[PDB]
Amino acid sequence: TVKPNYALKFTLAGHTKAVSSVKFSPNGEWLASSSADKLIKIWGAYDGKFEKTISGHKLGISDVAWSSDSNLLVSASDDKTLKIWDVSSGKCLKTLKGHSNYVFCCNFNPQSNLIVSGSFDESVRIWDVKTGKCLKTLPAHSDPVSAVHFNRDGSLIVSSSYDGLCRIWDTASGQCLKTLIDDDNPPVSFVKFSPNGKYILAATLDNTLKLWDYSKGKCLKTYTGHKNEKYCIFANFSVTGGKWIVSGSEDNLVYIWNLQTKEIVQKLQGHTDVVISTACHPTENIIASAALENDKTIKLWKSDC
Amino acid sequence: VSSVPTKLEVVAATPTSLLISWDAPAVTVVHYVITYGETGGNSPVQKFKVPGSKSTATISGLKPGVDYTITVYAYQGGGRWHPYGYYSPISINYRT
Repeated sequence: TVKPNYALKFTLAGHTKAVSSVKFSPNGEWLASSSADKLIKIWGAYDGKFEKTISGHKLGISDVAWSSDSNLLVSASDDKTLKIWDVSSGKCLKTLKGHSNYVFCCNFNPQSNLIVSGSFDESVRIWDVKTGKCLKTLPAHSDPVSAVHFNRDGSLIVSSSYDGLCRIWDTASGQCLKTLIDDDNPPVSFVKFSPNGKYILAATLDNTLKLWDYSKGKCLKTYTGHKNEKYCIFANFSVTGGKWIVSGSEDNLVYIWNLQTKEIVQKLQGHTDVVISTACHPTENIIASAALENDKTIKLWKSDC
Repeated sequence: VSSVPTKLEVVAATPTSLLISWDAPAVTVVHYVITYGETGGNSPVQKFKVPGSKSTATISGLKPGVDYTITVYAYQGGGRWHPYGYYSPISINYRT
């Protein structure tokens, strides 16, 4: 019945190589973007006009994340380090060292005093924002870590890895509260808490997205139709309007599902390469999507629903 | 056929262990995965990891007199832009 009508409004060009991750700022004013060209770029969330090029990393960047006040940024790079940036100045505050291998993902806690990171060293590290000190190193997985994310109060961490595991961690103690397993054990490429922090959206490299309850280890919804077997693609909850599931795909399309009926309601066409990242605006029905090497651009989409 | 690594062989051996080695490719490996089990056996396969910096390994805890299938996977890692996976593996058979 009710479907969204997302429409291309802007194409954000300027990145030299493949774009890896796009994230909206909490205040909904800005949009950050990480790429394989070792750069981070800031854009206007509403008109998509370029604002600032921020650099420092010696190798490509796979993920970027905002602080709660939209004043800071953190980046996960292949130079085995993370770097905290002041968005206003675009300068390296602190550089987080200790991962010993490719840093793949990163996130702030809602208090923005902690930073979680996942790397190819099969570990999850909890960093201290003001000091840059690594507070804890979680031996989370036995394969590259694909995603890390806090919950609404920042009391929990969720992690995913190519070992096919999804682990929920107690932020305070660093202990593992629960492990979500699949008997087939396909690689989990992305995990994310729901806005209410009661559910977990997990992506596996068998072209499948699943909505998890994590109080009980029970799968509620299952979303298919898209293509995902090789890349770690971001997925999102769309709550600002209708309740949708948004995700990039390997057939260069942005798939949108109905969260309840699990049906595909829209497929955004326009990208030239695999859509690796998707992001939803905090207050507006706006979707930001980015693609790989054959499509070094970012696209903004707006809907009335 | 093409495979990474190449020239997988048995350097030395005991009745219950194997010393294997291979050519370290010009391209650098993030880490190796070495799987081994009984040749044609229904029993599942044991596996462990090896850093892409070293090109040798020792497989212990084997049974004497039985055919074993050794397989080495060479994973190439990187950022989100490159898909994480392995080149075509290489396999050899050996009787302890």
